[PDB]
Amino acid sequence: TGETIRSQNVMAAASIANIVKSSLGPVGLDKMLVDDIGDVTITNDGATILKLLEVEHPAAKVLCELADLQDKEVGDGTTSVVIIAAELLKNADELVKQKIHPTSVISGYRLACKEAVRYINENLIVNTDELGRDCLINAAKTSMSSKIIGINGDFFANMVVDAVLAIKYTDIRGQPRYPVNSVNILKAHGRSQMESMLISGYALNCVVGSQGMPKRIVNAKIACLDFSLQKTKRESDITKERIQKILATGANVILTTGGIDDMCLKYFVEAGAMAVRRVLKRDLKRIAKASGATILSTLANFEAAMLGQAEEVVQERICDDELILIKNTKARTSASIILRGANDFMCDEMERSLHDALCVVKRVLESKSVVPGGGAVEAALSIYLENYATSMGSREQLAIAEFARSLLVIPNTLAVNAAQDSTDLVAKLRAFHNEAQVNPERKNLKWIGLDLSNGKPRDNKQAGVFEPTIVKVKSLKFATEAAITILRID
Amino acid sequence: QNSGFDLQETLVKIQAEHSESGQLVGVDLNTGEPMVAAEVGVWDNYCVKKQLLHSCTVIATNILLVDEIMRA
Amino acid sequence: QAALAVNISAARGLQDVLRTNLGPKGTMKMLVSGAGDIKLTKDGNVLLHEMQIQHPTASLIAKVATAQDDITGDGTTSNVLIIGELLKQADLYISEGLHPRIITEGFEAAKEKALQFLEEVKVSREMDRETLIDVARTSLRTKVHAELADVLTEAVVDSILAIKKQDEPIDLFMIEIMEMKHKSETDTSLIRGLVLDHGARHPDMKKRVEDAYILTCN
Amino acid sequence: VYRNIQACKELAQTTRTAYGPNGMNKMVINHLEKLFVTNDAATILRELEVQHPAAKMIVMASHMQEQEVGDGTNFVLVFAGALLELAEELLRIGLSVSEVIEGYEIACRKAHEILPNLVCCSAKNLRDIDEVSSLLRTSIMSKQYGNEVFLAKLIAQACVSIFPDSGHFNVDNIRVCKILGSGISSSSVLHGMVFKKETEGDVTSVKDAKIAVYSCPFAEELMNFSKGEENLMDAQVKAIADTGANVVVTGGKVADMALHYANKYNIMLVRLNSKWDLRRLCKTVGATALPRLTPPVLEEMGHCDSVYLSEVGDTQVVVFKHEKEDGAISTIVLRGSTDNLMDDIERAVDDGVNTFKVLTRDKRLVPGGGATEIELAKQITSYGETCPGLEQYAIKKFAEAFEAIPRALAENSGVKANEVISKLYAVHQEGNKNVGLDIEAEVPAVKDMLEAGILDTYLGKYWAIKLATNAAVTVLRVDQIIM
Amino acid sequence: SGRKVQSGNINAAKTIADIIRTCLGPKSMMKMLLDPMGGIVMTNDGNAILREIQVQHPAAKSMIEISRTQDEEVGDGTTSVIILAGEMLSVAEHFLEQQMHPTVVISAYRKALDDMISTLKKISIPVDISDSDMMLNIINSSITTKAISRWSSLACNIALDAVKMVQFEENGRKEIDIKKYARVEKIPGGIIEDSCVLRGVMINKDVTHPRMRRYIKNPRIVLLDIQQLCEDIIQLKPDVVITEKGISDLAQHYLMRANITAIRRVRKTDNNRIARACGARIVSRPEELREDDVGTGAGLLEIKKIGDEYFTFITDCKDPKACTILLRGASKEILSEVERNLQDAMQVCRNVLLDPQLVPGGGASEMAVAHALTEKSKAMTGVEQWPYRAVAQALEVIPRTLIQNCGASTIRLLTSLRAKHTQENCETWGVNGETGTLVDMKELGIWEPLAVKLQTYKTAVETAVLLLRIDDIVSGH
Ligand SMILES: Nc1ncnc2c1ncn2[C@@H]1O[C@H](COP(=O)(O)OP(=O)(O)O)[C@@H](O)[C@H]1O
Ligand SMILES: Nc1ncnc2c1ncn2[C@@H]1O[C@H](COP(=O)(O)OP(=O)(O)O)[C@@H](O)[C@H]1O
Ligand SMILES: Nc1ncnc2c1ncn2[C@@H]1O[C@H](COP(=O)(O)OP(=O)(O)O)[C@@H](O)[C@H]1O
Repeated sequence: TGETIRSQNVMAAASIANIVKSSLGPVGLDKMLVDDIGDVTITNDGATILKLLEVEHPAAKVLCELADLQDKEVGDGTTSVVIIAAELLKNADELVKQKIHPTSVISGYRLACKEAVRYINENLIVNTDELGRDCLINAAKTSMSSKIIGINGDFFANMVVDAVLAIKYTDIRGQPRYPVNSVNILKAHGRSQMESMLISGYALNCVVGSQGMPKRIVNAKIACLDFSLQKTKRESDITKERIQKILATGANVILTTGGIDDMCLKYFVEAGAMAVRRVLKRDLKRIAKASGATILSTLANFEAAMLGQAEEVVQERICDDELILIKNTKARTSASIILRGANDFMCDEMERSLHDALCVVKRVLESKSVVPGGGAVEAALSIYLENYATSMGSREQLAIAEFARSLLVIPNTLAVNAAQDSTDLVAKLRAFHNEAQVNPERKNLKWIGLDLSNGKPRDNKQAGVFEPTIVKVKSLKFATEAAITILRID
Repeated sequence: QNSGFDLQETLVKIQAEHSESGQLVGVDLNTGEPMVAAEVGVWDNYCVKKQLLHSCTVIATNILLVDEIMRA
Repeated sequence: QAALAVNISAARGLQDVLRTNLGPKGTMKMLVSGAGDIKLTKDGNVLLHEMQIQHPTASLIAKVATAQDDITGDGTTSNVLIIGELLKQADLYISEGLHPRIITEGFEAAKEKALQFLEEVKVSREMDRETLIDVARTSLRTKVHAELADVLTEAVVDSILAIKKQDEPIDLFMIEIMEMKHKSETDTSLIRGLVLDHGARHPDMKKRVEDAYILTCN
Repeated sequence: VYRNIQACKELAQTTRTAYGPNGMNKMVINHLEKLFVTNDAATILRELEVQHPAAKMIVMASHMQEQEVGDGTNFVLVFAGALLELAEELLRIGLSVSEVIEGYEIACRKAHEILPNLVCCSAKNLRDIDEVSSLLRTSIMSKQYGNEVFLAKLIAQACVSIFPDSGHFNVDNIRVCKILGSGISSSSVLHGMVFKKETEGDVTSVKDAKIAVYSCPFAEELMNFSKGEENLMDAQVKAIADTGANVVVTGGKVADMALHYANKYNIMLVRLNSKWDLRRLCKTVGATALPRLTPPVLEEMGHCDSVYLSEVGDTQVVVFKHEKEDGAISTIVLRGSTDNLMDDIERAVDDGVNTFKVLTRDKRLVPGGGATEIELAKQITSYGETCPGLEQYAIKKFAEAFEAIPRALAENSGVKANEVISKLYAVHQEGNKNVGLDIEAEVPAVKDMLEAGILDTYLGKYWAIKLATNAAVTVLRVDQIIM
Repeated sequence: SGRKVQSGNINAAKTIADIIRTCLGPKSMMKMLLDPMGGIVMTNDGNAILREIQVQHPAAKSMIEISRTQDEEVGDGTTSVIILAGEMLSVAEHFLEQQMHPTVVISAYRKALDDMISTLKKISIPVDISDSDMMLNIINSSITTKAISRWSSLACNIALDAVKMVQFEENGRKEIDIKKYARVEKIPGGIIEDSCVLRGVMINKDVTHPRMRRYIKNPRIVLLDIQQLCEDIIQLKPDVVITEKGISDLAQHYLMRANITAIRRVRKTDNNRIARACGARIVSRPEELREDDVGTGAGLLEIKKIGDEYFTFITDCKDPKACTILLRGASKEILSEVERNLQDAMQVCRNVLLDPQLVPGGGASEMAVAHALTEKSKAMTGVEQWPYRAVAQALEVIPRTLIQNCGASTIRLLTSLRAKHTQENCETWGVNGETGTLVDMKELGIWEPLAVKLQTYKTAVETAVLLLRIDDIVSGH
């Protein structure tokens, strides 16, 4: 037995979608994955799901490698591309089942993809400029939402966005760049989380190497070293010649990762240095690149100019903790965030929220061309493409029409995964975007999407729910290519 | 059992009470507790009990004396 | 709910199997092996150590019973009968609820009372030859024929009263049972010192040794 | 006992979806294999021939409920089913049937003595036809959908207000005449009893007319037989026309000779009489049947005061009015595409009539639409934890059984039951008794309907609660029987 | 798919939850295990039966692993977690069926657990530290009802020293503790009372030839893994150096020339405890040599042979964080219970340092917290309140199983307990575990550690949300 093989391929694609459908979105459910030996696997995102999924049917496999190659380009939306492709496949298979030849389907899908990708460029947003302040803060708070830490959350958002914008790079290409490992969390004791303020640079809690440091020195050349200044029994005891030579080269603040010297206090006040222990290697490289220096395997054999410099060093006790304020180096990379509370363990939620805010702000800072989130883009394309098809004229009317209808599967999945009624929310989105083009007065209504925190229609340009333009463009193009490749098989 | 309480526990309490006291303690079918059963007006008939004592014994011994059922 | 019933049935079956062994007048069973050789015995310990039991928990009962009562002398079949009867009596009350913990508490209280009763009933008549005769007869007539037991009681009691001089009970090495295959089974006595299994190729070397010195040393 | 609970639960689940104005229709195939569409719970249950004896008990309890309240049977089914299904898990916990029985009895008494504390009653009286018609919209919305209630309430109330004599009201006089034709809006009201005849030799202005109801309705030798038949027919018609008989009714056909004989004495030939008319005529004008055509005697002869044909509805129908009570009988004329939707309309009319009669027995009304149900549930479940002993679990379960009904109404409306019941229960603490569920909104929103006037009866609800509780108690007592 | 997958997961959860629901309490029933060969074992422990049983459903395997990993974390309560998770999932049955998404259920459960933590922190009666009387009361509450009834004194003294020889003032005030650095010596032989505690680690190994000095007034133990290192040790000249290489007679005299006493054939199990007791630093790289090569070790050493075997006695250590608890007796059938009891006692001391409290036992704490949630739920609104009440109601499972495996009827006893408990303001009445009768826990002298209770409740709630978060299991068979 066996008939209309394309139907079986479409059913396989639909099954692959239904495996991953409910997992889309931050509030998506988890999945249990079992192998032959019975290993455990719990995850939400579908990229690793398809990475570890055991697919058997060839047509489903094709979707698997298309999702995989989608992952290698932008690393996001693989669930969305798979769902869009499956919906397009089922709609096109239906259209074939009412005897429309698939060549017109493919032509209409290609034309609709081109029309939509051209429409994206004319309806995107570039508000992620220096003037975007409230949107950044509320986007960071939506990333930080469902947390009690939101009482002082606005101050945290302000300080974190200020730190990430100040630490911004300037690469050869010119596009803004930000090092993720440059900033890190740092616990504090005493006053609660409501008083956790900004730290202008990287600070390490260690022994006071030199308390007599000037508040703002004229020049603070950071000289990170690994060799310890300990007495033994080019020098037999590496205590004086190394530090004297590195000071004579020009370095002012000489940092030794190892332990301190017994008499180093006298040397470090007359040379503007200090021996700070427990320097993290992941942070040692960060401070070396901030100053502009590099780690030294050995001081023996550079140090006059290779070792980086800073224009001020502060040695003061803050919130019952003395910190080594090696801040404002040559390159703005040295930064840290103080976490006020009792310990690292109960502050896991706030450090995780700070990390996610950093990630989302760094994602929206680059790729200045941005689009609204929460399904606003899908509703906008669905409004555009139906009318465009109706105004197109040729035999590919139904192809583009079903393309427009299939672009509204993502909002349905988002609404389901948010426990809200899918049909009501998608209908509200589509109706809100109806007047976004029908009535030119409601021109600002184009940025209307789902509020996943509650499941209500709301503007997301103000709310800051943002995605890169390139990610969505390549997602749509990959989905259309996969749909064409599958539909051209019989 | 019908009142819902524990079967053996109620009888244990009743027998413990009746052992020390010559009063014919009874069962109260709302709390599973021993009760004097005289002032509560739970009296049952007498001739019924007297006839029952004979009527149970006769059928008991008759059934217990049977042997080798036959297919007549 | 039903596991208890299964255990009850297995214990009752084991009890019923071991019913017709208790007492000197009780009949004796015989054991057959796959090889063909057979053993004829009545003691409960060997019966439980040699029987091929079907039910699993019955095998549990047999194994644990033998393991515990190896310490004392005997009473194995009596123990099995008593545990089977205990289980049956407890079942007659369990069948109408009666959560097993209450039955356990009753069992423990009865054990305490019985221990005190046995403590106050035990009779401490001073030891002599006659009481040892009686104990030997009672412990021997429950494992072998009547007159064979009567013959063997004198030998065993004389050996034991000989041993008793140390004022401390010791066993194993000090009493040795030799085995041989003479037709006249009526011959059964005790020999002091040691009896060696066999000798060597010596034509009338010493025979009546009388006084001797022992060095051996292999 | 669990099999009986399962049977009652399935029976309740079958008719649960029909609760309220948003009831699903049912495909009803009768014994004689006829198509039938309806949503009324009583109609399907009276057609449902269930087999489990517990189902028999619950259905006959519902029948007794309909006997003296006229409606709410769907409510008692849903309520008793909820009570039994909760009693199922209460028994599964390990409780006894007896103690849950006393708990349910205590809860029922508590509900009965707290019910009269929701006073949203009739305004002034059964009069003010428009006002009471607005009051009578409850059962109309219940059975028929809310689309046609505006006219159905007026048609149903204008007819029952015709004869408000001495405060005594009766149902049997209220009848509905089947008239197919144009749309529903063309339906109207009339006074008396309406049925159609065949011949046109009709006289309108008639004095006291004696109704003649028939128990049994309608070559030389050839000429001799024809003449004999003529003589026999003439003798029969003159026997009919004896004692000055002026009106005659019959379920048979007409004939040219028969109509000639009828017009010989100037008597109308009422023919094609409905099969239901033979004894309703006897009970409405004091008539009686005739074994044949020769023995109409004055002693066994009917008596009607007005016998005239009415052309209302563009159909020829004779209506009897100005009877002995001069207003007792009052029919309702209908108009619709077919009898299928006519049945639901007339059943809604009957429900309105019964609710009005309950109002005659009780001018006291209570809020409806899930208001009183959740109010009683709140009161009972608040009283529950204040009562020590084992009856407390039965009390909370009785409260949950009350909770069940608004959930059923919500899921019939198509909205999420859990969300709306949570919102309604939460608001009822401060948004007091008059709050309740809203039908129109797709979002699960609540709405106060003291202003809406949708208020169900008091005595009917009291009897429904009592009888459903008694039914659940009785079915809980039986243990088993071999089957 | 759909609801069916979650239903299967939670049914497999409930089955293994109620397979051993009777196995806790002082009157636990004994379960029956048979392998398919006739072998028979009689078991009374939940961990053992859950280990030996074989099940295939992934949810059951996950929860069994959760229980197993929670066993080492806290010890006691390893079955109450499973019972609580199973009952919570069994009550979530009724909300999964009425078509509400698992997300609101997870939110309600998390809110309930947040209330759980605060309510537990409220009603817990305070308890002091190291005071003998209520410490022994705790010992009777938890350690007893086992095979150490007639030997509780040895366990008491071992626990009392143990809670004081593993103190870690690393980042706070002694709040850090470990259960693996205690130099326990379980050597059979002699009466069980021969056990004793000795300050400092001791090693089962020593020099093969004792023609040499081992004990010095200032033992500077140095860890180490060719004589070049031997005469490079002279950088500071530590008296004793611990290594893992064999020493010859000429090599031994080379050590004497180097003023060191090396050791051979010593495992890491001894080396790490030596390092903890002495607080030294290991270094062997020639470039890594500095002033920090040698850290001062213990404060004394002794040469002694106990039980006809050569030992090394590191007594009076600089840091009393790795000391010796010697243990001699007939065999090990009593001392595994001693080990678990001392682990429990160290956890009790650690939490009393953290939160010096003891929640009432015998379901009194369960009743208190259930009453707190069922009264708090009345005020807060939302459809999420149904799971909020359901978790509190299902938390009553501990008293019901306690009464169940006692003979008494659970329903009447539970109703009497709850109805009494509501009117009572701050009584925390519980149920006697041996007779199944209501009794105030302060009178009965039964109490539970706060940390283990918090861990049990949090782990149960987390397992519930984990098993209700799963939306599908299909990745193959
Ligand atoms: N807070 C939010 N509200 C609404 N939509 C969101 C939110 N966060 C992310 N999304 C949507 O989720 C989509 C990406 O989800 P997904 O495909 O699961 O990620 P990945 O591809 O990394 O697995 C984006 O297109 C974005 O629109
Ligand atoms: N407009 C309305 N809005 C909400 N509820 C209504 C409305 N109309 C009627 N109801 C409810 O419907 C219930 C009765 O409906 P139903 O069970 O179908 O018939 P019956 O009257 O025989 O019980 C009443 O309890 C009433 O509260
Ligand atoms: N003698 C007792 N009386 C009352 N309650 C007890 C008694 N012994 C233990 N419990 C209760 O039983 C619960 C479970 O403890 P236990 O069964 O000993 O270990 P586990 O929790 O590992 O099964 C404890 O919370 C305790 O309150």
